[PDB]
This record gives sequence, C-alpha cells and structure tokens, in this order.
Amino acid sequence: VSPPPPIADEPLTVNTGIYLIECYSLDDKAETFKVNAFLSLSWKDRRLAFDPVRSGVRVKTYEPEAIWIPEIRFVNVENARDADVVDISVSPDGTVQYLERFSARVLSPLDFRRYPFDSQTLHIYLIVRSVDTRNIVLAVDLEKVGKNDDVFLTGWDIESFTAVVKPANFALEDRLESKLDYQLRISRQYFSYIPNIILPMLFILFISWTAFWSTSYEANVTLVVSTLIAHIAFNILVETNLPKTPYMTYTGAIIFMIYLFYFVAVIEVTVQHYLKVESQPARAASITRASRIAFPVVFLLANIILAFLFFG
Amino acid sequence: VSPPPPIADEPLTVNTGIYLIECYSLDDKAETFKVNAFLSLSWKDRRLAFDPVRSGVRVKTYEPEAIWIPEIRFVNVENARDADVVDISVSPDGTVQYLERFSARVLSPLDFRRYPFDSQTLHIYLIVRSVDTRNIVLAVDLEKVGKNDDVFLTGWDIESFTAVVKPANFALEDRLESKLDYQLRISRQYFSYIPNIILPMLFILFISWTAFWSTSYEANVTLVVSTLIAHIAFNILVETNLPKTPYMTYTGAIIFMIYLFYFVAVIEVTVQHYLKVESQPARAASITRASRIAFPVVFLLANIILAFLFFG
Amino acid sequence: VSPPPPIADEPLTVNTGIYLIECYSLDDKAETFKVNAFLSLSWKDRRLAFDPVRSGVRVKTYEPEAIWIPEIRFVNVENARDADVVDISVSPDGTVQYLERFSARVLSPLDFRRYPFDSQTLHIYLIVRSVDTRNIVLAVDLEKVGKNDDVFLTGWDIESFTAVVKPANFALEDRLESKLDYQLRISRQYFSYIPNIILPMLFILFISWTAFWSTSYEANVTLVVSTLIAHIAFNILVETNLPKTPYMTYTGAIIFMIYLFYFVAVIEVTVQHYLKVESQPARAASITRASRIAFPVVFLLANIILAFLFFG
Amino acid sequence: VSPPPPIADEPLTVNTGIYLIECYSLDDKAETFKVNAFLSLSWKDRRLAFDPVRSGVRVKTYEPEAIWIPEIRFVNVENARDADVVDISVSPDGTVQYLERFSARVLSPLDFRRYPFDSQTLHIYLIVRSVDTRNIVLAVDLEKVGKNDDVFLTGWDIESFTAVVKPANFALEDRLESKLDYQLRISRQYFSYIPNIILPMLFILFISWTAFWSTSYEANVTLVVSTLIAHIAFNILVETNLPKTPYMTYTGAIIFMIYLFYFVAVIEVTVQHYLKVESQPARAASITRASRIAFPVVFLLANIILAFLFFG
Amino acid sequence: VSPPPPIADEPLTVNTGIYLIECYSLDDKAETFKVNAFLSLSWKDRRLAFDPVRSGVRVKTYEPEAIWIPEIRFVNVENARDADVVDISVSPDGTVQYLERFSARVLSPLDFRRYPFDSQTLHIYLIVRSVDTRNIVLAVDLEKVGKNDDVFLTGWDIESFTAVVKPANFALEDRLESKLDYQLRISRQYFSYIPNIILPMLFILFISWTAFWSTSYEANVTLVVSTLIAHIAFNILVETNLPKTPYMTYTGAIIFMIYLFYFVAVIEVTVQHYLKVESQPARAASITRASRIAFPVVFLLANIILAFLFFG
Ligand SMILES: [Cl-]
Ligand SMILES: [Cl-]
Ligand SMILES: [Cl-]
Ligand SMILES: [Cl-]
Ligand SMILES: [Cl-]
Repeated sequence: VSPPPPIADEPLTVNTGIYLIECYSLDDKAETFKVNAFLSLSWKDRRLAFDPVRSGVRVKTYEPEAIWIPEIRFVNVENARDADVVDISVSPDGTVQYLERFSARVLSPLDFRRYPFDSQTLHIYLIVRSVDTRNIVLAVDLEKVGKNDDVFLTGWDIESFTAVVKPANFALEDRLESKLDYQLRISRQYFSYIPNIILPMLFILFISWTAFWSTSYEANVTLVVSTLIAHIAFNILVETNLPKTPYMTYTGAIIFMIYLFYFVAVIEVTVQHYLKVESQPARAASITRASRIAFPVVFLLANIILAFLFFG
Repeated sequence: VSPPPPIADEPLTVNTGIYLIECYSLDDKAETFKVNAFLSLSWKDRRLAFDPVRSGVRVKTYEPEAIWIPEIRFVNVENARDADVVDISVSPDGTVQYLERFSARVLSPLDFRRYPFDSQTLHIYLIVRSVDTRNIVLAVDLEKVGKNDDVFLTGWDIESFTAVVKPANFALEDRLESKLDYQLRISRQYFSYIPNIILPMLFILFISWTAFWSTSYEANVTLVVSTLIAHIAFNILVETNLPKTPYMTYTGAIIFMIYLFYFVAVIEVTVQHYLKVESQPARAASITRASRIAFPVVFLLANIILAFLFFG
Repeated sequence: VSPPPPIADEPLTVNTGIYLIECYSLDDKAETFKVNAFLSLSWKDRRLAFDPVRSGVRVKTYEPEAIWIPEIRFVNVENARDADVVDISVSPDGTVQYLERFSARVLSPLDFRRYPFDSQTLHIYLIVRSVDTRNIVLAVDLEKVGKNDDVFLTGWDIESFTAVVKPANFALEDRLESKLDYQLRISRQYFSYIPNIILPMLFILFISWTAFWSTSYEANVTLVVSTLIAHIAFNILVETNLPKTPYMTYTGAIIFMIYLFYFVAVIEVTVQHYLKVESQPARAASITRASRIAFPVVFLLANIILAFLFFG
Repeated sequence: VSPPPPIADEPLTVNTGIYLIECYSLDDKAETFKVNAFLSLSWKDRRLAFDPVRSGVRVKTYEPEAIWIPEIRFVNVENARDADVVDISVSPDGTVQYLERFSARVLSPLDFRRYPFDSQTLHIYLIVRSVDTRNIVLAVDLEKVGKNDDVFLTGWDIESFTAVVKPANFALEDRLESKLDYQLRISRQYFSYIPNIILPMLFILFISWTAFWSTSYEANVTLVVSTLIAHIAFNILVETNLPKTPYMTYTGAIIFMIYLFYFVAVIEVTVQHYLKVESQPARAASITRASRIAFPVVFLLANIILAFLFFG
Repeated sequence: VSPPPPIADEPLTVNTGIYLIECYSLDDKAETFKVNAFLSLSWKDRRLAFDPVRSGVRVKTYEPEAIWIPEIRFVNVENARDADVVDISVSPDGTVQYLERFSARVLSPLDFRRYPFDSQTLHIYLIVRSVDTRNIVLAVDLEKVGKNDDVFLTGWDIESFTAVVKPANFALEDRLESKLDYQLRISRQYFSYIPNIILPMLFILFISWTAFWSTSYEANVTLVVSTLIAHIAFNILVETNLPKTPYMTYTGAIIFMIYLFYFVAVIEVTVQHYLKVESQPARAASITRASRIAFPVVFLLANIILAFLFFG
C-alpha cells in the first residue's frame, strides 16, 4: 500500500533477527557457503490498530499483499533469496510480527595464512533502502538470534553466531541505507591432516636421508630421485585443494623448504662421489659424517623458525 | 480459509504417512541423498460434513484452494520440496483425505568409523507450526508407511523404513511445534572392495618383502622404493573417495601402518648393507634371517589387534 | 471438469503411445538417461458429441482447461516431466485425440556382468490412478509407437522400441492403478576397447615376460616392477569408468588374474637368483626353461576358462 | 484466435530467418553446443488489413495474445527454447512481421576420423505442424540470415552460416509437417597441438632409440621402460579429451603404432643381450647396426602410409 | 502504454549507469564471469507532469506496469538477466528515475600471450531498439557509474570501471540500435606462481644437470630420465589450467625449450659413453668440460631472448 506516516519526523525502526537451521557446502576455492534460516521482522503501523473488545479477538492475521511490508535485501548473495511467508500477525496497538523461511548462497572472503590450523569469520549483510516519504533504520532483536543444535558443517567446528548491534548508515544512489552485520565464527578440524599427509611425508624424507650411510653412487641416486618423485606426487595431491593466494602460507613454505632440502642432498651426493673418484676418501668421509648430523638439525631449526614466524 | 475451531480446547491431530517410490544419489562427501515419495495427510473438519442421502453422493472432491490445509514442512532439506496434489476427498462426517507426490534433497550426517563395512541410518524430519487460534499435533498412520519393491540404491542394501510414533513437542519463535522422525536403515555392499583394493595391496607388500632373501643392495633399494611408489598411488586412489573426518577410521589406520612397515623395511636393508660393508657378515645374516619371520607375524598380529579395536 | 460417467459400470479405456525424438546422456555410474518424445492419448467422452451438419465442421478444437483430461504420470522419473500441449481435437462421436511433447530423466538399473560386450534393456513406466467415480485402465496403440531415424546414443546401438500390451492392475493407497511397460533395447559399441586397452596391456605383459631369457637380477627386477607400475596406471584408468557392483565382472577378474601373474613372476625371479647364488645353476636353468613355456600356456587356458564361464 | 482462412485451398507460407548473436560451449564428448540468436517470422493475415488514411497510421503494433501466431519448434534441442517477443507489426495489406530472441542447446553428431585436423557441420532444424483447417509450409528469407562479426567459438574457426531453401514435407502423427535445415560450418584450430603433444612425443621416442648405440643391458632396459611409462602418461592425457567412437581415428592409430614400436625395441634389446651372452658378438653387432637404420625408416614410411590412408 | 511523442522530430535520450556490487566466478577456459550490479535509467515523459501545489506532493511513485519503460538488453549474455525493480519516481516536470538490481553471466574473450603476467579488459554491452514511432538513443550518466569497495575477484586485482561516452548507432533487422560499452580493467596476481611452479622446475633442471660431473653411464641415464618424468608430471599439472589458443604463449615456449634441453642432454650423455668405450677418453673429457659451462649460459641467453620477444 504505502509506508506508514510519522507523527512529525521520526524514522521507522525495523527489528530483525536470524535463526539458523542449516549450514552446508563451504567451498574454499569459490569462497561460498549455503544457508537455510528464519528471518524475523517487526515494526509499528498505527493504521492497523483495533479494539480487542469490539472485534472479540486478540491477534489479527493478515496476508502479505494486504499490508505494507518493508523491502529487506541481502548484500553479499549471488542471487535473490528463495523465501516463503510463514506468519503475519498484528497486535491491538499496531505492532506487526513477520516471519519467513529463506535459502541463499553467500560470498565471503577467507584467509589462508595458517591453512591447516586457521579460523574464519563469515559475514551476512542486511540492508534496507529509505522511501521518498519515510526514513527507515534497522535494529537487532537479541531474543530472536540463534542457531539449531543440529547445525553441522563438514570439516568445521561452529563456535558462535552473533550480530553487531550498531548499524551503518550512509548514502547510495541519492538515498539513505542502513546495514547490519551477522558474524559466524568457525574453526577447522585439523585432526585428519596429521596421519594423512604430515607423517608419511616425514617418513619419505627420512627414507631419502639414508643415503648418507652408503657409498654406492647408483643406489644413492635411485633413492634420492625416487623420493623426489614421491614428494612431487604428494605435493600435487595437497595443492589440488588449496586455492591461489597473493601471500605466502604455511604449507607452501614447508613444501618449498622440502624442495630445497632435496636439491642440497643431491649436491652432497654428487660432491661425495666426485671426491671419492679423485682419490680423496678422507675428505668424502668427513663430509658425509658432517652431513649425517647437519641435515636433521637444520631441518628442525628451520621448522621451529617457520612456526614462530607464522603463529607467533 | 481458517483453521477449524475446537469444541472447547482440544488440539487438532493430523495423521501422516510416507510411501517411498525412488531413492537415489547418495553422496558420501556431501552427506546428501534424493528422494521421491508420497505424502498422506488426514484430519477432521466439522464444517465440511454433509448428508449422503440429500446430496446423493458418498465422497466429495474438493480443490486445494477451496478448503483449509495444514502447512507441513521438512526440516533437513536444502530447498522447499517440489510437490503436486493428487487427490482431496471428504467423508460425510468431515474427515479429509489428502495425497500428494513430492521430490526433495535431504541432509543427514554419516559415520565412517568402519567405512568399508559400515551401516547408516538416514533421517527425515516432519514439522508443523501451531496457529494463534488452534494447537496442532502430528501422528503416525502405520498402514500408510512403506516403500516400493523396486527401490534401489547404487552400492547399498535397504533394510527397513519405519517411523517413531512419539512426536517431539517444543517451543520455537514463541510458538509450539511438533516433529516426527522417519528412519531408513541401509548397509553398504562391500564385495567389490576385496578384489579391487585389498588383495593387490597385499600382493604388492609381499613383493616388497622379497628383499629379505637377497644380498644385492641396488636390487633391494629398487624393489622397496618402487613398491612404495605403487603404495602411494593406491593410497591416492582410495583417498579420492573418503571424506575428511575428525576421528580415526579403519582404512586410514591400515594405510598408516603400511607406511610404517615400509619405513622399517628400508631401515633394515640399510642396516644389513652397512654391516656387510664393515666385514661383519654373520650379524647381517642373523638379522635378515630374523626379519624374514618377524615381519609377517607382526603384520598379522597388528591387523588382528586393529580389527578387534574397531569392530569388537 | 468431471470424469465422464459410464452407462452402467464399464471402466474407461485410455489408449497410449510414445514416439521417440531424442535419446542422450546415458550415465553408467548414475544409471540414468534423458529422453525427448511425443505422448499420445485417446479416450471417449459422450458429453462432447456434436452434429457435423448443424455445426458445419468435422473436427472441433478445444483447450486443455475446457475439458477433462486424465492424469498420467511416469513412475521412474527424478522429477515431473516438462510438457506442453500440441493439439486437442474431438470427433463427432465424442472421441478425443490428445498430443503433447515432453522431456524427462529416467532411472533404470543396468547389468555389468559382461561390461565390454553387454546388452541392456531400458524401462519406462506409465501409470494412471482411478477416481472415486470411475475406473480407468490403460491400453497400447500399436500404430503410434515408434522412434525417429536420427535417434542416436553416443556409444550404443539402438535395436528396438516396443511395449508390453498387457497392463498391470493393482491397489495402492486404497485406489486401483494401471501400469504400462515400454522397453528400449540397446547394445554397446565395443570396437574402441580393443586397440585402446586390450592390446597395449598384452604388449606390456609380454614385455614383462622377457625376464625369463636373462640371468641379470637387477635388470629382471627393474623390468617386472616397472611393468607392474604401468599395469597399475592402466587399471586406475579403466576403473575410473566402471561403477561398483555387488557381483563379479569380466574385466575385474581379468585384472585380478594379471596381478596374480605378476606376483608369481616376481617369486620365480627371486627363486632363480637364490638358487644361482647357492651354486646350483642347473636347477635354476631348468626352472627358467620350464617357466618360459609354462606362463603363456597357463595364461591362455585361464583366459579360455574365464570366457567360457562368463559368456557360456 | 484461429488460423486465417484461405480463399479456396492455398497453403499458408511462413518466411523464416535466423541471425546469430552468440555461439559457445561446444562439448565434444556430449556433442552439444549453445546458441543465442534472433528468430524472424512473416506471413499474411487478411483479417488484420486496415486503411492508412482513416486510421492515420502506417504501422499497427499488436500483442502476442491478441492475434494468431504459428507454432514453430526446434527438433534437435534438449528442452524448449527460452524466448521473449521483441516486436510485432502489421502492414496495411495484412502482412505480419514477428521478431524474438531465444536461447537453446542443440544436439548434433560429430565426425572424428581426422580429429586434430577435422571440419564439422552443425545442424539446426525448424519444424511446423499443420492445423486441421489450414496447411502450413516454411520458406527462407535470404536477407534475414546472418551472424554477428563478434561471434567466436573457443578453439574453432567459423566459415559460413547458410540455409537449405528447399524444405522437407512429410506426414507424422496423422498430420503434415515442414522442416528447414540451417547449417554452420566450422574448422578446428590445430596450431596448439603441434608443440604441446606432437613434438615432445617425438623427442621421447628419439630418446628411447638411443639404446642402439650402447651395449649395457641395464641401461638399455631402464631407458626403454622409462620412456614407455612416459608414453603411457602422455597417452592417458591425450585420451582424456577424445570420446569413444565405433571407427578408427588418426590419433589412435598413431598411438597403437608407437606401442608396437616399443614392443619391438624391447625384443631387439633382449635378443642382442642373449646373443652377446652366448659368445656371438658379431651377430649382435650386425643386428644392432641394422636396427640403427631400420627403425627410423620404417617409422617414416608407416607415418606416410597412414597419412595417405586417412587424408587421401 | 505507448512511447512518448516528440514535439517535432527529436530522438528520445535515455541516461544509463551501472554500479557494481559483486564480481565473481571468472572462468579462464569458458571465458566467462558473473556480475551483480545496479541499473539506473532516466528519460523525459511530458504526459506525467503534475502541479506540486495542487497535488501537495513533490515526488510521485508509480508501478512498472502503469507507465512506459524502454526495453534495454545486454548483448553478450548467456541468458536474459534476472532483474527486480527497486524504485520508480517521477519529477514534477516529467523526468522519470528508474532503478533495478540484476544478475547475469557475461561472455568476453581473453588474451593469454603473457599468461602469468597478463592484464585483461572485460566488456559489457548495452543496447536499445527504436520503436516504429520514436527514435531512442543512449547516454552515460557519469555520477552513477562506480563500484563497491568490497568488490573482490579471486586471483585478480581490480583497477578501474569506466564507460565509453560515445555510443554506436547502426541498423539491424530494419531498425536503428544504439550501443554502449562498459569496460572493467583487471590484473592477475602472479605471486603464487613463482614458489609453486617456477623455482621447483629450476631445481629439477639443476639436479638433472649434475650428470656432467660423473662418468657412470647408468647413474647418468637414471638421473636424466627420472628428471624428465618429473618434468612431464609438472607440465601436465600446469597445462590442466591453460586453455588452447591459436597463438604461442610464454609458458608453452618455456616448456618446449625445456623438452629440447632434455633431449640434447641425453644426446650428450650417449656421445660421452660411446667415445669412452671406443678408447678415446680425452675427447670425452673435453666434451663434458665444455658442456658443463655451455648448458647454463645457453639457457640464460635463450630465456633473456624469449622474455624480450614476448614483453618488449
Ligand atoms: Cl535478497
Ligand atoms: Cl518443505
Ligand atoms: Cl510425470
Ligand atoms: Cl522449441
Ligand atoms: Cl538482458
């Protein structure tokens, strides 16, 4: 119909609230997730007031096409939400209670600096646009914000679901707008990464390090290059999941360090064989004895330094 | 129109029933499946009673827009169901029979602790919301719950399809709700996993174990590392299907144990060669003779212990 | 409007017919295909009879919303068909001719016991439900069943498209139903499988068998294990297409037999080297000479036996 | 409303024309492509004639629901086209001009006998069905057939877009139909295939051929088998794109020939080693000297013969 | 209703403007992206003028079905946009302000000549078609063109979003059309490509180059061929992302050069062994000493020349 008119100049306040039902399909590469929740709205319309005694009823039920309903939209969605109306009720003083169930796909950036052990915050933005006759603002109803106990995300742990009470008011396309922020905090389940990726990689590296206790050139070459091939296959498998980022991450640094270590091991084997052929066995023995202790200690120190750099 | 009014205060009872027609597209990674079934509803509306003699008919046929129909919704669905109405009939006393055919996608968690030999239970939740004038509850009609004989799931065996008679009543968004639980029990067909994965892996391990009957260092190195590469390829192929879980599974433990065994075999080969070079052949012979018996027995004992731990 | 009334008690007969236009997207893993065809219906309604002389016309054209049309549904479809009405015409005696074009996705199980050389039968089920005032049955019009000459399936040969004349009548949800069966017979084009998979595998096996003409342990080990790795890669590539079945197939048996042969070849090489080291060259020579003839003959006999078992 | 009536018996002629705007998503495996074009129709309706002087206008604009419009359909489409009406105008003599923009997915078979250097023809079929009162035929308007200059297909070169003027008239479902044929000629861009696939394969084969200048059995075995593994990986990568066909193609023949060459090279190495061990060095030298020249010449001759067979 | 009439002959001017909200899903292989933006339109209709004093209002709000709205379409879209109307307001003099929010998928070609370090320009075309009574042209409103500060593309850096003020007027299908061009400039984030692809490839090549400091034929063969296999795997992984182009790119040239270098290294190893066997050690020593310096210098010079050719 038409937005309600003020007494003198006051803005119209709409109280909102979101109750989560389902959360699924978190795509790391596309930075998307899908949601299924309740949307609650409430405002005051004095034109709908009635006398309970004369009417003989306490609550009046309306239809969406029979009264004025504010237009609320989500900002970071791929398309408009698929919503259906559940209930509309009017109090004797004119207060309207609105409820609906929707479904939508949300876009939200992610941070991968600590990819196996990272935490993320997902954002949902609600906006309303002011009409040429009235100014509309948004508020938060704290008793209508929550989530179901059966909400589960495959691979993540859900911590909290709150909202920022203070809205943001600005001007866009020669009109005023109000924005609300709903935040969902999640943590990644990293248990499966240890025995699936972390430990076999260490085993393969330790297997490659056995060339320092041998003097056969062909066996050393075979060991080191074959372990390198296995490392390449594991790196391809891991990289199939991580997206491309404009910064450095923990896993990428570790993989690059492993490549560097393989290169240095090849150089050491080559040097030892060259010295042995040149009839200098003592120097080659000394070099291989040094390397036997040098490689693991440097690996451990570099890993400690990287862990401090990325998590400290 | 409007919900029927009670005599004094009694709640309105709606009898439900689901008859399965199709079941397909069980996605382990997404924890989803698709369904195609009949939905049956029945309640009492005294305002629709008629006299069979005066009307000359026994059953009156209505349209969905001409009478009041309760709003029933599924809880764990990605979107609202696609339904069409099949038949609406009214008995002379006012009893309404409703039938429809729908299609929907259901979300349900799965347990993978015994992944090759596991059984699952799938859940379908039906809910109804009470209106401001009447209270509505849900019931189960046992003669209208069942499934077709041609219902098939690719890779699973269907056991039963029942419903929990007792509903759950609670308060949500300042209104009362009633919930029903439909359970479908399935079992995985594990026949194909044995000759496709289990036995070739054993063959490859046995091939790698042949290095204990040889004294050539290069051949032993080649055998063990190449078998390791084959193991890595098989592990990648198997892991392409299993999702990531916050707990330990049977297959993952077995794979990790195989990696450990390969590492120990490499260490044994390296030790034997080092002892042989150092002019101590008897100690190397003794070690290799011990290992020849030690490896299979330990493998068998560890497999028995793991099987008891996960299935006992 | 309302279903036509009988004279005394006779059921209403609806003559059906399906004319195929397109067939595409046969998914072996999902056991699905898509269709695009014509649906023809015909029945008698005495309330629509007219006099050709008075009206001055021979055929009267109606609209779908102006007369009664029976509700026909497909049983094994994922969703309801997307149909549009092409023509409705009424004969002077009351016979109605109905035509429409639809599109749908069909679910039908497949048998993979002879996967490269198998034949399949696809099923389409038509059902109708009886109303509370009349009983409805289904019939087949043989002059309206057929297919286009340009219907093609990628990888299959289309043989015939017939229908079972006799319908199935039963009771479901306290009402009578009639079901018709349309069958489409197809055969797989197996030409490409021979030079793409069958012959290179034989070449690789023959290459691995060359180790029986050599006495170098390292070369034999390299040959056999590298050919095993190639076999594993080919097996992964083949298995990417075949779904998982609760029974044994031809290809799986062949692959398992090849794995067994590789294991036995490794054992033979190991035995020959062990005998040679132990200063028993005559026994090793005899064993290798025996194996040279033993392996191909056993392979051929096992292949003949398997072929007789699966196709005889 | 109703189709226009003839004077005595003449059929109704509809002039058609298609103007291409976009062409994209050519799927070789599914044999599909997507289109976005204009559809133009024109016919004569004498019931719509008006006097320009009395009306004071030259062109009258109508709505699609206010006049009769023929039903035109595409034959080889997966679903019905998504169309919207752009303009309807009527000339003073009764000639109607119709314009619309649609989008559709087309099915069309492809020929892969010369897959890297092949040319294809894509087909679009337009059909119309005759009503019980009038006969309708199709014609081609040559001034309204064309394509945009920015139409591009990823990986193909567009040559021409014409139409066959002569329609095909036949009887289907007891009615007459008229069919038109629109053809689009395309050519594949084969530039990228040379340096990406063709030349590295030749390099690998030449690398494998170096075993004829050596007398070390182990090195020869390593070279040949490792090059075979690389060939298998390249063949898998190439075959990921080509679909399965009931005939032989150029690429498949070349790959099979390369497999045959690898097998013969293995046999030659094995024979040379066996002769050398048997204290017959001259015969092995002669054989290897012959093979050094024999292999490339036979390869070149076989390639020339295959090229003549497939392209001559 | 009907387009507004001119005074004598002037064309109707429509001022446009696009405000970006979201940009996502840039597919390199399909050459597509998705957008979510505001569309603003403005024109003059003298038939809607009113007197503010008599009406008592300053702005009049209409509905889309109550007034005439020009038909604006996007040219390079896969389907018609999904739009909803936000606001329609009319000034006292007759100026109409129109606003809507849409979503669409755009087709735009890309250039890959400098694929890791390339910049692209994306194009959005707006068109309008003239009616038979009035001529319509398009203009740009510079105060309504812009983008949000939170617009992000995964893997790209957004630089600017402007529009070409001058429209293109031409004739199509016997009517006049006007076209506008909106351009979006983006730059690829190339940081991740260095440590993920560029440096490990250099490490592998350097590892393969170690064969010039050895005289063991078998070890050299193993090193070079295994590094070649690793190169093939890396090349497959890189090529999985780049589409096929009718021209040469930087990455393809580099990969082809690496293949050439591997071939020449194999030839050098083979020559050295052949000379050594023929009792000419000095010539082989000289050749290997030359190659030790020759290979890296030629590699560096070729890389410099290629970089100058593609970027200079
Ligand atoms: Cl929205
Ligand atoms: Cl629902
Ligand atoms: Cl249906
Ligand atoms: Cl169509
Ligand atoms: Cl559009």
